[PDB]
Amino acid sequence: ACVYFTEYENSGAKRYAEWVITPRQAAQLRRKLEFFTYVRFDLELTFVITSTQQPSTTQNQDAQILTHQIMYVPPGGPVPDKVDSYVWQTSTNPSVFWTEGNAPPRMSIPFLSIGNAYSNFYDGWSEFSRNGVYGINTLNNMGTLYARHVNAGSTGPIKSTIRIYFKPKHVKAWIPRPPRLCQYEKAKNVNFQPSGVTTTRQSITTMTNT
Amino acid sequence: AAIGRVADTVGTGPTNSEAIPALTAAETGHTSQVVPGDTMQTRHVKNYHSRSESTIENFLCRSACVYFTEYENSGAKRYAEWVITPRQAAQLRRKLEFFTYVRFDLELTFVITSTQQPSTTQNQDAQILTHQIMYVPPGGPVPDKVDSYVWQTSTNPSVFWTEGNAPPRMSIPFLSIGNAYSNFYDGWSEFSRNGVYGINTLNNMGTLYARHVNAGSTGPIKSTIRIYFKPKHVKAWIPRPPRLCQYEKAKNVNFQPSGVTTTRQSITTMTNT
Amino acid sequence: GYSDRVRSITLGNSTITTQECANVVVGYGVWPDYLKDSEATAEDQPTQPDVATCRFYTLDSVQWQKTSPGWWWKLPDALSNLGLFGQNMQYHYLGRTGYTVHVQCNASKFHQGCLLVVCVPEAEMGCATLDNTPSSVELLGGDSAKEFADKPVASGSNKLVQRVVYNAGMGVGVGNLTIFPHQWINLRTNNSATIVMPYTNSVPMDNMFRHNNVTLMVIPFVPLDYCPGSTTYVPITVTIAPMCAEYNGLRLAGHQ
Amino acid sequence: GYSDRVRSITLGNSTITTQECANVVVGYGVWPDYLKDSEATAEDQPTQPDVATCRFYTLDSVQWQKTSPGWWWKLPDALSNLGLFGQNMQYHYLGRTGYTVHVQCNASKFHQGCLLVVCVPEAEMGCATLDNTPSSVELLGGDSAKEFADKPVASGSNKLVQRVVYNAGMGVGVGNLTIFPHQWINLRTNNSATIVMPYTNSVPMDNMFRHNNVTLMVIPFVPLDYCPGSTTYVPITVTIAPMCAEYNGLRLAGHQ
Amino acid sequence: KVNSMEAYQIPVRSNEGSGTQVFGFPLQPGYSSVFSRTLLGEILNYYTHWSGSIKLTFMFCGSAMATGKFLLAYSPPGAGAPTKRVDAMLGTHVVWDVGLQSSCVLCIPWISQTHYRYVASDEYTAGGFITCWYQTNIVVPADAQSSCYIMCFVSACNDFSVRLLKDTPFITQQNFFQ
Amino acid sequence: GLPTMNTPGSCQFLTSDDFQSPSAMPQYDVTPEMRIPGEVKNLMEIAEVDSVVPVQNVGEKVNSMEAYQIPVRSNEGSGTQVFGFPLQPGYSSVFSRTLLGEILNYYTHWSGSIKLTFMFCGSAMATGKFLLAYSPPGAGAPTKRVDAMLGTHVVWDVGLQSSCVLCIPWISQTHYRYVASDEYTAGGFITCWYQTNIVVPADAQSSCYIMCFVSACNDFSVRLLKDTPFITQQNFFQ
Amino acid sequence: GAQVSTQKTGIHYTNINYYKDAASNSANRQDFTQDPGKFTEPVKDIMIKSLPALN
Amino acid sequence: GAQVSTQKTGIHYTNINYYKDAASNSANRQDFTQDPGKFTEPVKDIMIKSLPALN
Ligand SMILES: CCCCCCCCCCCCCCCC(=O)O
Ligand SMILES: CCCCCCCCCCCCCCCC(=O)O
Repeated sequence: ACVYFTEYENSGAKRYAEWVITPRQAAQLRRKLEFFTYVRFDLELTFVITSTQQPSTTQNQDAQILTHQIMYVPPGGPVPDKVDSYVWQTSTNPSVFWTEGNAPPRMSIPFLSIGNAYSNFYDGWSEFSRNGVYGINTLNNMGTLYARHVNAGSTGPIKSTIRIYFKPKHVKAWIPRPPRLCQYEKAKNVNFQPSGVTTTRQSITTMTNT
Repeated sequence: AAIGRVADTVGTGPTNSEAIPALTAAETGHTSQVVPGDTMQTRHVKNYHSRSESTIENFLCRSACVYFTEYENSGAKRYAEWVITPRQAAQLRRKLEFFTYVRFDLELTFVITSTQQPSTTQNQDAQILTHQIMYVPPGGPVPDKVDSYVWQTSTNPSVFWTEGNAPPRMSIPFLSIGNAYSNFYDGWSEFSRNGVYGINTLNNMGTLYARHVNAGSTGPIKSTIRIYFKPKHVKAWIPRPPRLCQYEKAKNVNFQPSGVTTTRQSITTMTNT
Repeated sequence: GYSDRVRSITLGNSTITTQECANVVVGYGVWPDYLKDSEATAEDQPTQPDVATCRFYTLDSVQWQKTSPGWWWKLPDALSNLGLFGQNMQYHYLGRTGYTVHVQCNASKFHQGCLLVVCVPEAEMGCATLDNTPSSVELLGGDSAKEFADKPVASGSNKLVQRVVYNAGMGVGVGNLTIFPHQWINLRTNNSATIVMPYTNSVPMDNMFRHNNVTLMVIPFVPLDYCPGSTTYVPITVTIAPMCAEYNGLRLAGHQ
Repeated sequence: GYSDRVRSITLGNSTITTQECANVVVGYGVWPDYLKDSEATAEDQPTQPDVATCRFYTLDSVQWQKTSPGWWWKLPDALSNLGLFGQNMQYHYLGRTGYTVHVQCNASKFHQGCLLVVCVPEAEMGCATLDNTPSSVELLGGDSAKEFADKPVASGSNKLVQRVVYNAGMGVGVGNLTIFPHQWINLRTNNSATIVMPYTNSVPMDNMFRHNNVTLMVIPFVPLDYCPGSTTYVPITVTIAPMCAEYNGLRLAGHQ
Repeated sequence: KVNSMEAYQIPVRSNEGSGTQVFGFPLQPGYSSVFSRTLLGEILNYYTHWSGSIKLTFMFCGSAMATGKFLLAYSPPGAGAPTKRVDAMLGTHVVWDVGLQSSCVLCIPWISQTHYRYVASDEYTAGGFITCWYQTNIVVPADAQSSCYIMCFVSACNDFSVRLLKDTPFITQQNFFQ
Repeated sequence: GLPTMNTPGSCQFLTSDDFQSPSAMPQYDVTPEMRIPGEVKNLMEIAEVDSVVPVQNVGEKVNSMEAYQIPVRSNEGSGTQVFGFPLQPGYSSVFSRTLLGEILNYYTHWSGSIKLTFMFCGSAMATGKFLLAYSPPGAGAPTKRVDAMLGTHVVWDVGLQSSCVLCIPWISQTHYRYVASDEYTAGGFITCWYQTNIVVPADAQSSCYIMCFVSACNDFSVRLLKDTPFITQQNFFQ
Repeated sequence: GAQVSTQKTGIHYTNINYYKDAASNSANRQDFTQDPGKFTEPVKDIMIKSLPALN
Repeated sequence: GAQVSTQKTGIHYTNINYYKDAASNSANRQDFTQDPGKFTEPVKDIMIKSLPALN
C-alpha cells in the first residue's frame, strides 16, 4: 500500500527528499490497521521511483541514467542538510542504491516496536503532567527516510518522485474496534468532523438507497 | 542462555548479613559484577533479550562509502586514481578504530554514476558507457594516460562494468602482510626513528584506477566512482576509547584538542545545556 | 593470617614488596610466555637471556605536584638503555616481550589524590601542528618520564606533541582509558599499582627501536593535596620488568 | 578475607552499607514476621504492601554539638508522612510492624564521643507540670528529632515534656536504658548502629497514630569533642525500615 | 571544566549541615552529556534502543583520615527529580559509608514500561533521575584537607543489550581527509 | 518461472572470475596429450633453480658477460669488501632480472630463505678464504669485516669443491615481505669480505672471478598476483 | 552438499557456497560468543563479589 | 532442507528460505485458526442456546 510520496529535484532548492516515517498520511492502509487496537507484524518495503524531465530552456540535453539513494535514519542519528552531506556515507545507517530501469527496490523490516506490539491508538500523553503531546503520535518515533539522486544525469532539470509502499507480514492483531467512520483530518491524531451514522433513505419502509 | 541471550534477573529478598556486594575497590582495575538483586529486592525475570546485533561482525558489516573521485569523458583528467585507504572517510574509520588490531575479509562494492557536462556541442547522442576499474598492487606499472598499455590487466585484477547494470561487486581476502591489519602504529618506518610516523607507515595497499572504455558521446561527460567497504569474517583485538576529536588528516591521528563532552549548567541540572 | 594488601614479586636478581597494593592486573587475562613454534616466522634460534634481561629496572622518579598533569613512557623504549635488556635490543633486529609494570607512590593517611596507571598498547600520538607528525625526541623519553600539558599546545610548523592530558595525546576521552589494563593509585587506600602485560602486536615479533607496542601512562584525575605541615615532595617511581624476552636476527650493534 | 566491621542491608528498593559497624542487634532475639492465624483477631484480609512499605526511609539529619543532650523519635510516628508506609497508616485502622533501625554518624580518627542508640518500647513520657500530660505537638516530631534538655524544665500550667536527659523523660536512670535493644556509636571504633526490632505490644495489632509502641533515642554519654582544625559539623542521620508491615480495617483516609 | 581533568571530579567537602545535594543527572545513557561520551555511551550512540541495569561505581578519593556517608539514589520518572534528601530516599537507594573499601556501587535497576528505551531523547522513554546527597557530612581531623573529590565510574550489567544499528552523531566531516 | 533475484556484481566482467561458459566448438575432439619432458606445475619449481646473478651492475658492464663476474685478486691486506647488495629479491637491480626475481615481479608478497651459491672460477692453483655474510636490517650495512662477522655468516674456503653456499635465512618481523620496495619490509644486507687474501704461485693469474647463483629454498612462497613492470609497449606489434 | 541453519527469531534457512574461496562466503553474523572477563575482571586473584576487595 | 505445503484449491508447493532472518520469509497466508468466543460470547456463565437467557 502506498503510504506516502514526495519529490526531490535534479537541482535547485529541494535536491533531496525527507519523510518522517508514518502509516497515517494515507487513508487506505491506515483505516485497515486501525481495525485493531494493537498490532504486530514485520514489514515488506517496496519503493517506486520515477523521474520526469522539467520544462526549461536548456539546449542539447542528454541525460545519463539516474541512480538514486534512499537512506533511513533511526531516531538519534545525524541528518543530511544537503545532497552532498557526509551523512550519505551510511557506514551504519541502512540504505538502498537503485538505478532507473531495474525492478522496484525492496527490503524486509522486522517488527521494530520498543513495546510488545505496535499501538494504533494511545489515549494518553507524553508528559506525566498530562501535557505535551496527546494521542498516537506520542509513540511514533520510527525515524526519518531520506532520498536523493547520486548523479545529476543531465544539464537539464529533472524531478523525481519516490513512492513508499508498506506490506505487513507475519501479522498478529488484538482487540478489534469499530472501523473509522468520519474521514481522516490530521495525520498525527484522530481528530474528525462529526459525521452521520450512515447514508439516508426515504422512510423505514423504503427498500431503496435514497 | 540461548547462545546470545542476556542474563535473567534473579529474584531476591531482604538481606542483613556481612556480605558486601556493593562495597568494592575500583583501584584493583576490576569492574564490579553487581546486579540489581545485590542492592535491592528484585523479582524474577526471564529475560529473552539477545545481544545479536552487538557482535563484532554485525557492528562492522555494512557497506560504507570510504571514498570517491571523478574522471571525465575528455579533457585533463580522463582517468581516476586512488591510493587505497579507509581513513579518508570518518564514519567507517571511527568504527574500525574501536579496536587496535583487526582482521577481516572485505566485500567491495562500486557505485558508478555519470553526468552530462554543460557545453555548446550540437546534436549530442551518447552511447552506453562502459567503465573499467583496475587494481595495481604495490610495485606494479601504473597508467599514465587513459590508453596506456597497463589497462591490459593480463594479471592485475580489474572489473568491467556498464551503466544500467547492478553495482559491480567482489570479495577481497585478508590482505595483510602481518597476522592482522593494524589500526594504530606507535612507531616509525626507519630504524633511526625518522621517516614516516604512524599508521601510514603500514599502509601499502596499492592503488585503484578507473576510466571509461569508450567516450560515448561527442559532448563532455563526467563520471563519479564511489568505493564501498564491507568487512566480513571479522576478528578484532584490544578495544580502545572511541575517537573523541574530529579527524584532521588521513595519514595520522592528528587532532585539535577537544572538550571531554558537551556542557550543562551545574552538577545538579537535569538538562542538556 | 593473610592479606591481599601485601604482595611480593621476584624476577631475576630483583624482588619488590608492597604492604598496600590492590590486586594485580594481568594483561588481557593473558600471562606472558615465549613464542610457540606454530606461531613463529623468524627461522633462527632465538636468544632467551632470561634472568639477565627479565629483571626489575627502576626508572627515574618523578614529582607529583598539586598541578602535575601526568606522565607517559613508551615501553620498548623506556628501557632501551638499561642493562642487558638494552644491549639485546641494540644487537638484534627482532625482539618480543611482556612486562610486569610496577608503579610506586606512597603518601600518608593525611594526603589525598588518585593516579591512573595504565598500559596503552599502540599509543600513536598526535601533533600540535596538524600537518606534521611528532619527532622522536618529542615522543620518547627513555627512562625519564614525558609530561602531559595542562592546556593545549600551539601550532606553528613544529614537530611537537599535542600533550593535552584530557585527550591523552590521542584525541580520545582520557576517562575511557580504562579499556586498557589498568589500576588506580588512590593514596587513600592504595600505595602502588601492578600490571602484568602480555606481548601485544599484529605480528609475532618486531624491532624494538622502530616500534613501541605499549606506552605506560600515569595521569592524576584527583590532584595531590595535603596541608601545611605534611611533607610536600611526593615522588612517583616506576619499575618495569621484561618477561620472556626473546631476540632474533643478531647482527652488529647500534640503533641506527 | 572477611570482616564483621563491614555489612550491607537490603530492604525493598533500598540498600545500606557500613565499613565500620559493630554487630547488629536483633530485638529480643525475635526477628520480625507477619501475624500468625492463631494469634489474630482482625478477621479481614490484611494488606502486605511489602517492598512498597518495607524499605529504608531516611529522616532529617541532626547536628551533634559539643553540648547536645540528645534526641528521640516516636516510631510508628516518625514515618507517618513518608511514602506509602504513611499512606497505609492514614487509610487503615490497624497496623503492625517491626523495623530495621539504622543510625549513622561518622567522624574521624581525631574526634571522640559515644552515642547510645536505643529502641525503647512503650516510652510514655512525663510532664513538666505534674498536673497535666504532654501534648501531641510536644511529644511527636515526625521525621524530625525531638531534643532532650540539658537541665530540668519548669512547671507552670503548660503541657511540656520533662526532657531532662539523665531521666530520659520517664523518671528512670538514663544509664539503665541498656535493658532495651541497643548499640553504642563510639566514634573511636564505631561509625553506625543497627537494630532490628520485632513488633512489640500487648495486642496483635494497634492503630498507628493513636499509639507509638517504640521510641528511638540517641543520647550522648560522652560528648563530642575535637580540636581546632578538625571539622565542626558532625551530623547524625537516622534511617528506619519497616518490616513485615500489615494493615487491617481499611476505610477513608485522614488521621482524624 | 570540560577542558580539564576537573570534569571527572565530584566536589565533596565538610559543611555546616547535611542533606545537601552533591550532584544529579538523568538516566539517559545515550543522550545526557554526562554519559554520552562514556565507553557505554559511545557504544549506545551507534544504536537506537537500549535495555538493562547500569552500574555506577563511586570511588572516594579523599584522604585516609576523611570520613562520611552519602546517599546514592535513583528515582524512576513520574514525579520530578527529588529536590530534598528526604524525597530522594523515598526511591531506590544505597547509603554508602566511606571506609577502607574505597568504592561503592549504586546499581540502577532497569525499571521501565517498555522492554527497550530509545538511545536518543524521548519523554515516552523517560528514564528517571540519579541523585546524590550527604547522609552524614564529611568529617576530617586537623591537618587533613576538608575538601575532597569522588570519582564516578559507569558500566553495563549482564542484562544489558542494544538494538537497531545506526550512525553516530559524534563524528563528522566536510571533505575527504588528505 | 522460478522466482529469482539478481545481486550486486550481476552482469559485470571480473578479469579474475571463474565461471563455466558454452563451448563454441561443440564436441570438438582435442588432440590426445603426449609425454613431453619437463612439465611445470608451479612457478616455484622454477624459482628453486639457480640462475647467475649480475652482482657487477657497475656502469657499462651491464652490456657484457662482465656483469656476472665478481672481481677477486691478491692484495696487500685482508678485510677488503668484495661486494655488497641488499636483500630485495624483487627490487634490487642485482636480483630483479634473475630467474627468481623475474617470477617475484609478477607477485606482490614473498617469503622464504634464499640460497646464494658462489663458484670460484680462479685457477686450480689459486687459493683463499672469503667471508659471506648476511646482516639483518636495524643497523647499517656492515662497513668493516669485523662488523659483518657479527651477523649470520659462512666462512667459505676455496678448494676442490668449487662452489659454496650462503643460505640467507628468512628472518623478518612479518610472514611476508613486499616484492616492491618498502622500508617496513626491509630485508637487510648481503656482503662478502676477504677472510685470508687470494694466494697464487708464480705463472698463475692473481686476478680472478667468482660467480654468484641465486635460487629459492623449500620454504619459499609468493602471493598477490600482479603485472610486471619489466615489459611495456606503445602499440600492438605488427 | 548444502547446510541448514536457524534464522533469527523470538525456522531454518539453506546455504550453498558457490565459490572456491572462503573469502567469498557471506558474513558470520551468528557468532554469539561472549567473554567479558578479559576486560572486566583481569585480576590475578579472583575477587568474590560478596567479599571485601581489600582486608 | 526445503519444506512442502499444500496450495489453495476446491497439490503442493516447495519452499526454501534463503535469508538468515525470519523477517525475510514470505507471509503466513494459511493460518486458518478461528476463535469467535473471545468476542461473541464472552459471558462468565455458559449460555445454552436452547435455553432461556434469563429465568
Ligand atoms: C532503507 C531502510 C528503510 C527502513 C524503513 C523503516 C520504516 C519503519 C516502519 C514503522 C512502521 C509502522 C509503525 C507506526 C508507528 C507507531 O505509531 O508506533
Ligand atoms: C579491482 C580489485 C580491487 C581490489 C580492492 C583492494 C583494496 C584493498 C583494501 C585494504 C583494506 C583496509 C586496510 C588498511 C591498511 C593498513 O593501514 O594497514
